[PDB]
Amino acid sequence: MEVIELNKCTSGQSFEVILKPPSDPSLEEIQKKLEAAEERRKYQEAELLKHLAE
Amino acid sequence: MYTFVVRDENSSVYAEVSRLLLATGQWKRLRKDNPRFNLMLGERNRLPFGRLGHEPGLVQLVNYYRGADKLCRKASLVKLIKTSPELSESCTWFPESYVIYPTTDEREVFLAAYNRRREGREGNVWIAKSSAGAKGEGILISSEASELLDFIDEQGQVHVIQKYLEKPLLLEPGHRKFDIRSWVLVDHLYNIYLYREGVLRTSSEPYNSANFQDKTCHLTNHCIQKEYSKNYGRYEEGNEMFFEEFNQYLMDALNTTLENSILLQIKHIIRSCLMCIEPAISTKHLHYQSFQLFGFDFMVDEELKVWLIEVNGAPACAQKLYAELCQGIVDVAISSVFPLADTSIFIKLHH
Amino acid sequence: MRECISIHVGQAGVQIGNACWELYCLEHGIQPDGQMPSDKTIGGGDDSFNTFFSETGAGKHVPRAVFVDLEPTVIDEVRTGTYRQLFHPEQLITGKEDAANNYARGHYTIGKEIIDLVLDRIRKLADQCTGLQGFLVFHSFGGGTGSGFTSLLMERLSVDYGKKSKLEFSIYPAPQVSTAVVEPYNSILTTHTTLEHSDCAFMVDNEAIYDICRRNLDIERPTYTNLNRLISQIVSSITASLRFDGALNVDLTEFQTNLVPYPRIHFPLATYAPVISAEKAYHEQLSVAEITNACFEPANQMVKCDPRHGKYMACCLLYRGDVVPKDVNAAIATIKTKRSIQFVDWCPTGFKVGINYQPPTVVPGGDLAKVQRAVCMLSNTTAIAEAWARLDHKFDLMYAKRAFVHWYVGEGMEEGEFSEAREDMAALEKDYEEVGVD
Amino acid sequence: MREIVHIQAGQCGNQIGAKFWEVISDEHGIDPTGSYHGDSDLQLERINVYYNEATGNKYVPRAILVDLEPGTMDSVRSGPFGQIFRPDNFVFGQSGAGNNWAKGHYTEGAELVDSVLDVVRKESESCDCLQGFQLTHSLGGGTGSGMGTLLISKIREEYPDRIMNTFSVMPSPKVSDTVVEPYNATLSVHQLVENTDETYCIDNEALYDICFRTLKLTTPTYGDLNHLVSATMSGVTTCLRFPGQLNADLRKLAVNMVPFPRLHFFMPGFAPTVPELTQQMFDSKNMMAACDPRHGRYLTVAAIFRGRMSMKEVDEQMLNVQNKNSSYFVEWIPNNVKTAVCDIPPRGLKMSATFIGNSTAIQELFKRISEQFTAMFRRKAFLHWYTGEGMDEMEFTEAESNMNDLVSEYQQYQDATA
Ligand SMILES: Nc1nc2c(ncn2[C@@H]2O[C@H](COP(=O)(O)OP(=O)(O)OP(=O)(O)O)[C@@H](O)[C@H]2O)c(=O)[nH]1
Ligand SMILES: CNCCCOc1cc(F)c(-c2c(Cl)nc3ncnn3c2N[C@@H](C)C(F)(F)F)c(F)c1
Ligand SMILES: Nc1ncnc2c1ncn2[C@@H]1O[C@H](COP(=O)(O)OP(=O)(O)CP(=O)(O)O)[C@@H](O)[C@H]1O
Ligand SMILES: Nc1nc2c(ncn2[C@@H]2O[C@H](COP(=O)(O)OP(=O)(O)O)[C@@H](O)[C@H]2O)c(=O)[nH]1
Ligand SMILES: [Ca+2]
Ligand SMILES: [Ca+2]
Ligand SMILES: [Ca+2]
Ligand SMILES: [Ca+2]
Ligand SMILES: [Mg+2]
Ligand SMILES: [Mg+2]
Repeated sequence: MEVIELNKCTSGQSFEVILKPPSDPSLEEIQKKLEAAEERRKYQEAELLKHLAE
Repeated sequence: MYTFVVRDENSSVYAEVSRLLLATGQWKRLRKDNPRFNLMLGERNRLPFGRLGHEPGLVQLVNYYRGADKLCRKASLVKLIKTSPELSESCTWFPESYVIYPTTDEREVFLAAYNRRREGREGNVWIAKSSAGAKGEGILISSEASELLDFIDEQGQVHVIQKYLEKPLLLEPGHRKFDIRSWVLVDHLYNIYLYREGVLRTSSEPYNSANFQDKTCHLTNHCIQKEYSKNYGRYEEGNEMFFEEFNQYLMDALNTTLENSILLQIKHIIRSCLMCIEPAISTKHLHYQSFQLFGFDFMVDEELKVWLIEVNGAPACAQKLYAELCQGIVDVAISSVFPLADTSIFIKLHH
Repeated sequence: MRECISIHVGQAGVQIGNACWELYCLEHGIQPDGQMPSDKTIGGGDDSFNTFFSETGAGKHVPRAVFVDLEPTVIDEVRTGTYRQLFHPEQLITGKEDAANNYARGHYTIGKEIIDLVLDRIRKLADQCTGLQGFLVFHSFGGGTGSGFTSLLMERLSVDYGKKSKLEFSIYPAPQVSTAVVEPYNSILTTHTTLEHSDCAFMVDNEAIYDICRRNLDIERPTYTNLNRLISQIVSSITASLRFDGALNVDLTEFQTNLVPYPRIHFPLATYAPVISAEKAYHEQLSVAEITNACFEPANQMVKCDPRHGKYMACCLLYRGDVVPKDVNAAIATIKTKRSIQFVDWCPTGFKVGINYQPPTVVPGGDLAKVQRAVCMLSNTTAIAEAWARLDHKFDLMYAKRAFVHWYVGEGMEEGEFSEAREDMAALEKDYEEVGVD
Repeated sequence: MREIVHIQAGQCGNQIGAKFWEVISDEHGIDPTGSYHGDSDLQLERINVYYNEATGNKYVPRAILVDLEPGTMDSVRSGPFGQIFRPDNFVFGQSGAGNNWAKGHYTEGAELVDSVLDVVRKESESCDCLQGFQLTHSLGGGTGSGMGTLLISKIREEYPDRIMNTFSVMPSPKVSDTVVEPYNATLSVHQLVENTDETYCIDNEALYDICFRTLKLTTPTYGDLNHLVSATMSGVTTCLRFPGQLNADLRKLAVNMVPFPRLHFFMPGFAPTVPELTQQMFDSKNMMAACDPRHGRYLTVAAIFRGRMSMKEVDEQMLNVQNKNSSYFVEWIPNNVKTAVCDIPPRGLKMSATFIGNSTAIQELFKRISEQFTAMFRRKAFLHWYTGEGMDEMEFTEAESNMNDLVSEYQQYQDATA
């Protein structure tokens, strides 16, 4: 059980205790997906107001 | 009233426990994925243990212990025994065994001991097994390591090689082989209950050490005695001898009893195996609790030494005993957690 | 000195953030009006606590925090609370109608309308930073804002601050205090969208916090105030290394290098002890070996799982109070003999340990008792995937029938995003299996 | 600051609506003059959801009273609180509807609808952030039935992104005072299927049996029936009117209660220990719609407890009923029963429990109406009175098919497995 890399200071101490060794989207892409979502909503509102107009 | 769900319809034992719980009038069965149960009689493979203990207002119990697989399969049991200090690669009640993979593998170590005893002209008959083989097939017995190492590469699932017990205790009349089956119940408190009634599962043909080809003289499985030899059924019903008869044979033919000669070693092997895993499978501080019924298979040699051959995590009982055992499951493992409205059949192994 | 900015999103994020910031002020001696008598560098400084607090010429200490919600009831409590003078209004952002427990509504519909004012207000905080470490993002999985808007902002922060690190404190949904039936949907969708933008996320299942408050504090019906006060303790003990002198986890980058060898598996399990009721006039104090041993009992974890049936990739022990290294290694060796602690073959079996002599600070009037030694352990164990299996199963049962999906499609999201997000969790559940199972 | 606009149409709608304002006005300590005289200040923290605030701290209900004849509008103005309503919100005609859905929807109600939308628009424009609309009305008459669903449709056109709730008195299984009620109700249901987010189904025969069998009123009146409904409307709107966070606004409640857009018809309940309330609230004899829940399964449920009570006991017994009768809750919607608690109790009681259920058992109500409707429409009985106002037969055929489709949907989910 090694005790390596011990550091000490006024506020506390740190160290490591081995026991056994071993054996993104573009900004433009973001907007184009938020706009395709806004379009799908607008198409749905449109088909509703069209049918309400009928 | 309490609720339970059945998720392994192929369970003889838990089929009748289910029937018993409904006769209660105090238990109601829901169906497979209704999660609002008190008891889960779960499946055998990929049981979703991560989904238990998370239903508010419901103490949930399951009939399997997570991790018991390391004991209840061949490759697992060998490594567990050899790598667990509590059990010791020098373990005396487990036949010298080696895990070997087709095509962490002790094939080089197994041949070391093989030649070590042909150098001493000792018995060199070994057997290979695995948890893909069922219906009594997948297993081969020989005395030439080449025949069994070529036979394992003829496969694709990992098998284990283990020294064949060349000098077994043979019942007379018959000169036949047999293994013993012990059923053990581990409740949610990790109490180890041994069923007072075991079974000797029989071979009905004399034990021929000359040729291993015919595996009706060697493999005591209920499978191969019913189905490939015609003297199945002569000596006892269904090739199942029970303890009171076996106890009288030991006294009459060897001036001893079952308790002294065999059962003490059995109880010792059960304790050692299940207490070595308790830290890793116990559920006494868990958000769900576990019980499980195991079946231990033992071989007895001519010197009345007991050997363990395997542990079965999803065992079947013997038809004469389903009623008694399956209700002991209910009183000790289920109603222990879920009380009902208001002697013993188990031997409690202390620890 | 490098600065960190905390972003609290949604109701859970805000109310947890406000407990943490109250707790930071007590630990550092900062008063409700921002005055810190202990601070001798007036109007500036390079101290470690400055990583979380700015300073004004008038001697006030201002959290490097931004609170954002899509309805004003919660953030108004901050503008009206004990610590109102702490923040300038610019740091508090309100919509007017929330996301209605609908991920697609908080990410797409409303998120697009407000994401950009949020980034300006964040940039206003980053402009005051000489070298910025990254962000600590507090949010819930189940809320519409917590899941929907958070994932949107993470995407943007990965662009405006491509190189800075991002840490999450996520609240995993629990039915006993949950608000909505669709929380499995919002949790799966936000995890999928955020996964490749989070460097390390500490999940807190409200079930576990709830049961601890019931078991160890004798609170028959825990409220959010009870839960948040316990949560802020675990949070504070995790961020202490960034606010106090030390050589362990002094940098948001260290959290990842010490705890996350695999990027996708960046969900460390937190376990905390001791949690003792303050109604006990006194509690015969506990050992280092006992509190340390309590770190391996599932009843103390922030997520109920069984580490015995997985493998560790890293483990950190963060002590607070009267602790010395010899007592720690004594506890570790004795604990390794009685516990099942299996590491992965490709990692060393070891524990990184940090000790802070300042004992834990409690809020006056809270249900937590002043102790003289506490420990928080951070272990990246595959057993945490049990929490994904539970969520994924609930998601599956509802999605087989398309229950509630119309609410998300109605906001402009495609049914495919459901399948896509679930397939990602299917891959994550399986990557956790290749690692920690044979 | 998340305001709701209330609308009441027809005699039934206006009488139920009137006493709903009596109940909640007392709860928020508002007196008939509109001035607050209460004790606690949670009576006013969410007062602006249902009341516009005005001159000199007088709170006016954001209410619009609608009918095609002035009679019932005059009694409301003569009632206890008749004075509290904005007099400009009384929108009424003189002709009436003659128990004819076509008159209310197409001819007599057409002339009056724009005047109502003028009042609605004025209210909505004085809302910091409008939340949605709620309408009270019957479906068996002409005005609340035919004009009520006309208003809904016009409202959805101007406010397509707002929530539309209704409290809808449906035809009863055995009692009826008009011959053409099946035509009126079926036509209105077709409208509600499409144009409301949440409808509470109430019928007078169930309302009555509670009054007589339970409250032991030996001679119940519509006045007694309406007090039951008003007390239930207070219950179902508690979380909207007092500080809470479960089902706090109309959209959140709809997201939690409506798994499929068409299946948004609810069975309300009300009661009257903690184990006592939770037993009653789930009993058949406390539902205000004449459908037995044990003939179906709940897709979702919203329970609301009011008063001072151990939330621990409430949580514990809610879970006991779920786990006790697990067969009556769909297994493919996890945790579909949500409970809220409010400290403010109703007047007269101390602990209340209001129940809102989305059960597939509601199909029985749509099958009763569908059987009555077909019996008449197969022979076109009384149809000339509707086609005489300009309607076409297919408008009935479409209405019958849609409700019949709605019935199959409920059963499709009544049998689904995991
Ligand atoms: N621990 C804790 N959990 C909370 C708190 N507030 C909400 N939650 C949980 O978070 C989930 C609800 O999401 P919220 O954060 O309230 O919703 P939101 O982020 O405001 O998003 P919307 O309101 O839908 O716009 C539920 O699982 C609650 O149990 C809190 O203060 N503390
Ligand atoms: C065992 N199951 C029996 C359920 C009895 O169901 C009910 C419902 C009601 F709504 C009434 C009722 C009332 Cl309460 N007040 C009234 N004022 C004017 N009319 N009117 C009512 N009905 C009209 C049609 C009548 F009187 F002609 F029948 C009623 F009497 C019985
Ligand atoms: N090392 C050994 N020495 C002697 N006999 C052995 C042996 N290993 C196995 N056997 C015999 O071969 C038989 C088959 O072995 P094994 O028990 O493992 O198969 P199996 O897994 O199908 C039993 P079960 O059906 O109960 O699970 C045993 O009944 C045993 O009698
Ligand atoms: N509960 C209740 N129901 C009523 C009342 N008045 C009428 N109804 C019901 O509504 C139907 C008559 O509809 P009504 O409202 O008078 O028609 P409308 O005014 O043209 O909309 C009958 O089925 C009654 O059961 C009332 O005061 N209370
Ligand atoms: Ca300073
Ligand atoms: Ca990045
Ligand atoms: Ca006219
Ligand atoms: Ca006009
Ligand atoms: Mg086997
Ligand atoms: Mg919110």
